[PDB]
Formats: sequence, structure tokens, C-alpha cells
Amino acid sequence: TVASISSGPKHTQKVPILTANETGATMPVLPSDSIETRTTYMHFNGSETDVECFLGR
Amino acid sequence: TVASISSGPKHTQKVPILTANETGATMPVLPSDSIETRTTYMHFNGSETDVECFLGRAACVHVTEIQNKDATGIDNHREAKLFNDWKINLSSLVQLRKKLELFTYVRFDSEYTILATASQPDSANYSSNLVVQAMYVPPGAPNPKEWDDYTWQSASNPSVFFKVGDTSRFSVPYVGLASAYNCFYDGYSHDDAETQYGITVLNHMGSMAFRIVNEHDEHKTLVKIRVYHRAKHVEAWIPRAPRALPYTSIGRTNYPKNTEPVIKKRKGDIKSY
Amino acid sequence: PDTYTSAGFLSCWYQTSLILPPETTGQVYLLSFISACPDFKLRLMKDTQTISQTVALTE
Amino acid sequence: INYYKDAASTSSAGQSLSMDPSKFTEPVKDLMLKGAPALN
Amino acid sequence: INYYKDAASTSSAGQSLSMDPSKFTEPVKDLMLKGAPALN
Amino acid sequence: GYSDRVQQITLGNSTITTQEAANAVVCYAEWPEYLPDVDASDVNKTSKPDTSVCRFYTLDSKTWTTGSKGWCWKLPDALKDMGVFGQNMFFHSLGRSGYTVHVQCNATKFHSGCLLVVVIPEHQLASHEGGNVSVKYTFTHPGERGIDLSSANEVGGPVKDVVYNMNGTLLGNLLIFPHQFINLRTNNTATIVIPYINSVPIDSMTRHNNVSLMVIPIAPLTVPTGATPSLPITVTIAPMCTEFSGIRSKSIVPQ
Amino acid sequence: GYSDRVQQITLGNSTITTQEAANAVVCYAEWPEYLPDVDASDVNKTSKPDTSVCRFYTLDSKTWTTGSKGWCWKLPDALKDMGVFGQNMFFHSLGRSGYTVHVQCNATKFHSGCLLVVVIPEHQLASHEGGNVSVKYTFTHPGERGIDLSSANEVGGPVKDVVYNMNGTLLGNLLIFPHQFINLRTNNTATIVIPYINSVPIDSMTRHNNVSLMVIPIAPLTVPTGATPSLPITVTIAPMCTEFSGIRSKSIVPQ
Amino acid sequence: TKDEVNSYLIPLNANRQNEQVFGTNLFIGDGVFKTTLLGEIVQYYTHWSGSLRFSLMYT
Ligand SMILES: Cc1cc(CCCCCOc2c(Cl)cc(C3=NCCO3)cc2Cl)on1
Repeated sequence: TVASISSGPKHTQKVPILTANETGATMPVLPSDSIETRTTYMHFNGSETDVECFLGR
Repeated sequence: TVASISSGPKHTQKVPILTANETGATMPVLPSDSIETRTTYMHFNGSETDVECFLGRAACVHVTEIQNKDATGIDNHREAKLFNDWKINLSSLVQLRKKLELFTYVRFDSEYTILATASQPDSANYSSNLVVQAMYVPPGAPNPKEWDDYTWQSASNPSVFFKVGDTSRFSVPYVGLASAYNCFYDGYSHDDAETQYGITVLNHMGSMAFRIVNEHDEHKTLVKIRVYHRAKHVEAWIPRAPRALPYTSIGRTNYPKNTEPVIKKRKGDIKSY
Repeated sequence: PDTYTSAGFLSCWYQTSLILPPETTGQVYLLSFISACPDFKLRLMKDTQTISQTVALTE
Repeated sequence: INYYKDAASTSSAGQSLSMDPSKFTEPVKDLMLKGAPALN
Repeated sequence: INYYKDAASTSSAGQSLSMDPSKFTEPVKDLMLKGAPALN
Repeated sequence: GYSDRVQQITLGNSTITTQEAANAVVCYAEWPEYLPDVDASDVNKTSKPDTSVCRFYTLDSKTWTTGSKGWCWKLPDALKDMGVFGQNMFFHSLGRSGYTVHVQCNATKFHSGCLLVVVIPEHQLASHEGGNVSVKYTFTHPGERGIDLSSANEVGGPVKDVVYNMNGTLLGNLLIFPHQFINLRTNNTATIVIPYINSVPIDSMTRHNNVSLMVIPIAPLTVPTGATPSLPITVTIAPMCTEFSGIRSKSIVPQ
Repeated sequence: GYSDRVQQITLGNSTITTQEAANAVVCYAEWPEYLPDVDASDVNKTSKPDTSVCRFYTLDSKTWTTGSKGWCWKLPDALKDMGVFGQNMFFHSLGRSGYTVHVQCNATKFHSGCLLVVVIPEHQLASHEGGNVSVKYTFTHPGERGIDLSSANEVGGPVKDVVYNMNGTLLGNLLIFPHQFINLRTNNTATIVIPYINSVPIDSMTRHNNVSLMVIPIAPLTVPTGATPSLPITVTIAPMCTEFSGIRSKSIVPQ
Repeated sequence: TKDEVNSYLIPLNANRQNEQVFGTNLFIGDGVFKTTLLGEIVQYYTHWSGSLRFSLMYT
């Protein structure tokens, strides 16, 4: 799984960082929408935040 | 496997025993390069020198003590040993320390065994049966102030309840921040001019807290806790020179002043046997 | 909060400046939100400093 | 191996490995595409 | 047989049976052959 | 006619020639390489100045005399002020690097003396005070000057006792670390290639030094009769495969 | 729903969003690119710091008032002190770069005013003295401050007369240079991409500026009634495709 | 000085130039962040890693 993909300079008409929060959504913006990133992998599953785990001790 | 091959007289232009140590290599010279040998087999694998084996037996890492007594009128439970803590560290005791410091970075799961025995140094009718409660307060967790706090509820904190005289055992994954535990660290927390130096700044994984669940009987009971640690699934990188001088502190390399010569002086000459 | 492990600072400044239309006055406000990216990992559960108690609750 | 007959007696469940934040993060009626204008 | 779910809970690991001292005993850039002269 | 003995290292816009080498050591048999994605964590693209940072900087020279105890430099500290390497260093949040170290000391066939040149990964120093006294920052960041083991104890500084490696271990066992000797009779330089060694993929270049280079006279310098009793030792070091990441405002560090 | 109007430029670790753009100009219809071998002369491998130099630096802000005559910045001068761009600049013998220039000025639908934003390749200034008086170095290297055309003549400085472009040509014809207007009623930013334009493949970054960016009020600022009579103008500029070559000691320049 | 709806509002002043609107460190488990849902959950765990999304809505 990639945690971040590689992304480079941008000069577009397509701006993912401008939104309207009045709508009630949290738009899924990522580091790679606003800086230049390199690939990295997650190495993690989110196992210990499962509700079974959270309420299970 | 052969430990030595058979080899006979030599009169060559090819001399394996002359080398240049300035290069930094240790050339792999064998008995058969300089005497006449006979075949012999190894009969041995080097099993018990594997690092998993070397670091894999339980070592005592900590001895603490708590007492069961009437807390009535005690203004500071922590201070009355109504309950104590051990700010998790493996540098306390030096037996296991020297072994670990043979490497720079080390990675392993831990298996803890906790033995608890009771003592009744002054007149008691009997020996009571107490139940110990060991809870690991992760850093950033409500620290027990009292001995029957709300913290002891440990609803999200892994805790174990066992009887005095008995032993408790469990194992923990490697909870290191990095890819491995730093046995040494030549750096600081941040670019300060007074900030501490060493690993004592890197190894901040909270502390363990013990206490006796039972209320107080008429006499007082001393319970002494011994924590044992066994590394399992060991991985070690970059060997270093063994520790020669005595240790003075958890987490610093410092040795004591006016220490004694560590190399044994000859009783005789260089020429002596 | 821990030093070695610290993450930085966040600041905000006028790039040019706020300009109100005529017939208008005073301060305007920004609302600010925080949420985690899908990137995020949390591990090693423990107890929160955010809640405590001194006696058991009754009905 | 379950040693007991009733389901309540089995150990903890196993990770949902479900995970879908959109019911919480994007409950909007008309779909919003990242990059397209929020309000048209 | 593992009785437990997590990997940390398994017993000790089993012998590397890896063993390669050359990273420590011969980290030289140009390979040295035993028997050939050290410095040419 | 290639000898182990003559060598040329060209790195960037700078070249070194030695006509009296004794092979070269590559720490742990690994050559410096950039940071692979599979090992990456920070999502930032990194900056690789290449030839402007990966060239040879020659630190100021030392003087070996019959009384010398040895000198110690820390990396990347020693280079904190060299050209653009240094700027990059103070300006990014994180950086990573390997090095080629070339230590030089020539004499004549009548001199004797032998230096140990060793690289120690994570050399945490000891306070000469004992107990749990710390070693202040400035003291472990001598810069190009390095630490002079025959200088006096100072307050907040490290201990400078040679037979204990500045940490409670014996001089004799330093040989377990990548090292090479300079024996006037054999050798005139020592060269060690250092791959990046850390427990994290990239780190801060200012709060943590990841190797100390140490040059220690072991067989005392002995000059021919009525020769001047000393020789200079020069250290030239080149960052290699350097990468910087997390650019910003420019660190301010004590002193 | 894409408009010519909203835009995002992400370059390095910095991003700009405009919700009121008027397209963008790319000088001479060419986009910045690195130096091809077929065009190369110096044999040195060049250094391409990439993301550490190719990000957006925002110069200090100006204040447009009813009396403003216009401001002038020179490149690469204006950036001579920005982060690692600047260091690289003083440390290499030669360097080359293109830029993205983003000029910002917002107001309200009651204001009026119109700025010309123009890039002039090789803008050789005139001495206000006439004859063959030269314009001293310092005067043509104002740094981030730029030149303020409504400041007074100084000695050894350039002339600051606007209807003559600081060189004997009329303001009206500046439109032959890549340019864009900021008309409060339309526009709130101007963006120009500048490819590297020179008669040599790479040059010195300190003895020669290769473009002047000029922002000139043309229709005077007119604020609504009882509004404060002024607006700030901000200039943010990002080097793009930068390459440095011939590294060494670090130039020392007048003043 | 007492919790109020007003500590959610970052004020902005018309006509200021060059100046600073707000500042904060990023200790997500403490300080401003601490009572937010993110802050509040982070506190059930010991370690965190990942990207954060900080947005500002203008009013
Ligand atoms: C190096 C190095 C390695 C370690 C070990 C760190 C210990 C990590 C935390 O370990 C524990 C966990 Cl996860 C749980 C418990 C525990 N749970 C119930 C009772 O005790 C105790 C410990 Cl020490 O320290 N320095």
C-alpha cells in the first residue's frame, strides 16, 4: 500500500485544495495535492484501532 | 565439515602468512598454512553463540518494593511505597547491560517474568495472601497518585493481577519508535545548549507501576518485586568494543574517576610466562 | 508532547491584507478545522489524561 | 478450537478490516469531485 | 503450535545459521587473495 | 602495473592521488547509496545537490608530535561550514549522507610511528565528571577543529583519556570498527568509505552526529636524528550520495 | 467548471491559489527547460538542487497609493538572499534559471485602478545625469527591495521617470514585452512564466541580471468613499529549472 | 478565560499588511488540538504518524 505517491510541480485550473466546508463534507485532501512528494508505503494496517480491539480489554 | 584438511611440506613463492595489517583486514589464515596438518572434522555448529541464544535467557532487570499497610494519614502513597514504579529501562542492572552494549542497535520482542515474594520483618500472626497489580502507564497517561486511584482502573492500559509468591509472565512486541533500539546515541533531543546527552533522551517509554490490591491487615507486609527480561526474535547490528570500566549511570557512557587499571600487570617481565 | 519527537509550528500572515466593502465594519473571523489524512497511523493504546474521577458514580 | 457450545463464549472477534469513512466524511447528496469546484 | 495470535508471543527464534564474518574481517575495497602479496 | 598502492579518487570537481596507499576500507562492506522508497517515511521529495556537495573538503591540518594523544572529529559536524554542504545542512530539517575519508601523513624511510584511523558509528562520549554529568552540545560539536585528546578536561566537555576511547572501552578493541593503520614504513594515507548507518531512514544533521572519525598515534612518532620532531596530519573528507529534505527557515544552534 | 479564473501552482514545497486570475503568460510562448548538451560549452557537470531552490519566495510587500509611480525588481537579484537559491548563487561561478512570477493585489468591486505587470529581457537602465554617466552596481542591484520609481534621483543611480521606462522608450510600448494587467475590476493577480533568455548558454548570476519585472500603476488607484486610500501589492517569485555550475569559494560583491 | 464560543473564532483586521494572524506548535495531544476529536482520540494512543489536514473557512 502506498502512503504517498510521487507527485511533481502543478500549474493547473484544477485546484483540489479550495473547497466549501459549508457542505458538511471533509474532502479527502493529501500531501501530494499541495507539495511535491516521493513514494512511501504504509507498512501498517490499523489493526489496533478496530472497535473490537478498542473495547476488547 | 572439515575443521582441518591434510597438508604437507611447502616450499613456495606463495606465502599466505605474510600480510599487511595496515589494510584493516584480518586475513583468514589457518593452521594448515604454516604447519603440516591431518584431516579432522568440526563436529560442531556454533548454535549457542547465535545472538538469539546469547540474548535469549531471562536476566534480572529490576528489583523494587512496595508494602501493604494502613494508608490512613499517609500524605504521599508513592513515598510510603504504598505503590512504586519502574521507569522502564534495561540499563539499571549491568549484567545484561554489558551483553547488550556489544551491539549499537538491537531489535527484539520482550518476554517479562515478574516474581513477587513477601517478607514480614516484624511480628505477624500470619502471612496474608496479597494480589499484586502491575500496570504499564504509557507516556502521556494519568500517573497513579494514590493506591486506589481511578488510574488503577486501567481500562485501556494493559495490566496483570497475580499472587505474591507466584509469578506473572507475558511478552511484548518491540515498542521502539525507530526500526531498532539505540544502544548508543551521540546526539540530543534538540539543538539546545543545556539539553541532556545520550539515549536517556531517546528511551522514554513511560514506566511500570506496581501495587497491592488487598487492603491492610493488622501487621505490615513487605512485597519485593523482581522483573526478569528475555529477548526473543533478536536482531543486532554493528558490533563494538566490550565495556571495560564500571558503569555509573543509566544511559551515559561515563565511568568513575580514579578507577583502577583494568589491564592486569605482569608479575615479572615482558619475558615472563 | 515530547521534544525529540516534536513536529513543528503552524503560522498564518496577511499576504496582501483583508479589505472590507463600504458600509461595512469591524472584525471578520475565520473558523479552523483539523482532521487526519488517510496516511495516519496511531498505535499502542493507553489511558487518556482527559478523564478521571474521585468516587464511583451513583444513580 | 471452540471448547464451548455457545457463541458468546468464543474469544474476541478479528479485524473488521472494513473501513469506509465516507458515511462520515462525505455524506453529501450530489457527489463532490476533488479538483472540481465545490460550488458551481 | 502457536496458541496465541500475535507474533511477539511465540518462542525464541531458531539459529540464524547465517554467519559471514567478511563484513567485519575483510571490508577492503580491492579484494585480497591469501598467498598473493598484500601490497603490490 | 596496478598496485594496491597507487589510487585516484575523483568526486565532484576534486581529485586525490595517493602513491602509497594500503587498499581502502568500505565500512561493513557496503558502499554509500541513496534512500530507497521502501525504506522512506517522510513524504517530502528530497534534494540531491550532487556535485556541489559531493566533493572533497580538506579540514585544517594537525601536528603529530611525540607528545600527541590523538584527535577526534564528528560527522556531519566537521563539515558544518564547508561550502554548500554546510548551507544545505542548516537549511533543511533532515539530511542523510555517506562519506569518503582520506587521512594523509607522509614522512621518510628513516621515520617510524603508526596512527590508527577508525570510524565509530554512534560514538556517545563520557563526561570526565563521572556519575551522570552530561556532555554539553558545544563540546560534542567542535566543528572542523575536532577534539584534541591531549587538551585539558573542560567543564561540560567529554573525558579525553585515550586508552578508554572516550567511553569506557579499551583502545585495543577499536579494531572491531572499520579502520586502517598509517605505518610510516608502509603506508602514507588511510581511506575509509562510510555508508549511512542509522536506526531511522533520515535524521537531523545538527542534533545527532552519526560517526566520529578518530586518528590516534599508537607507535609514537620517532624522527631521524636531528630531524624536526613532528609531522602534520591532514584529513580530507567528501560527502557522498547526500540528500536533504524538509527545507525551511535555517536552524540556529547553540554557541 | 474550470475557469481561466481559478488556478493553483505547486512548485516544490509551496503552493499558490488564485480565485481571480486572467490566464497566465508564458514569455515568447516558451516554458523554462534545462540546458541541452548541444548548447553547452562549459564542461562542468551542473548542480540541480531541484525542490530546495525551485519553490516560491514572497518578497516584502509594496503599498500602492494614489501617488505611486511604479516599482522595478531585477532577476536573479531580487532573490539573492532567498534560502538556498541565494547561497547557490554566491557559491557557483555560473548558474541559469527560469521563473514563475505571481503579482497579487486584491481590492473590492467599488475600487478602480489598473497595474501593468511586464517582464523586460535585458533592461539596461539610463543614468539621469545624461551624457555617458554610468549607473553604479549597487543601484542596479537593489535586492528584494527593488527600485521605487517615485523615490528621488540619487548619484550613480538610474533615472526613475516612468513614461520613459528608465531607458528612453515610451511607457505605452512596453506592451511589446510579455506582460499582463491587474484591473481591480477583473483581475487580482498576474502570472508570467519566464524561460531563460540570454546570448550565452549560462552566465554569471551576480554581474548580469537578465530580466527586470516592473509593476506600474497606469489607471490610478481610486478607493470607495472614505476607504483608506491605499492597497498593498505583493510579489511572489519561484526559480524554475535552476542549474548552477563551477562551484568554488563564494563571490564577494560590492556593498 | 472561561470556555466560550469565541475561542473558535480567529479574528482578522481590515487593512493590516505584512502581519501575523495566529501561531501554534503542533503538539496534537495538547494545547489547541487537545479537545478536538482528533486530539481526543490521539490521546487514547501512545504513538502517531501521518499527515494532518488543517483548513480555514472564511466568514
Ligand atoms: C532498549 C530498551 C528496550 C526496552 C523495553 C521497553 C519496554 C516496553 C513496554 O513493555 C511493557 C509492556 Cl508493552 C507491557 C507491560 C505490562 N502489561 C501488563 C503488565 O505489564 C510491561 C512492559 Cl515493561 O527498554 N529499553
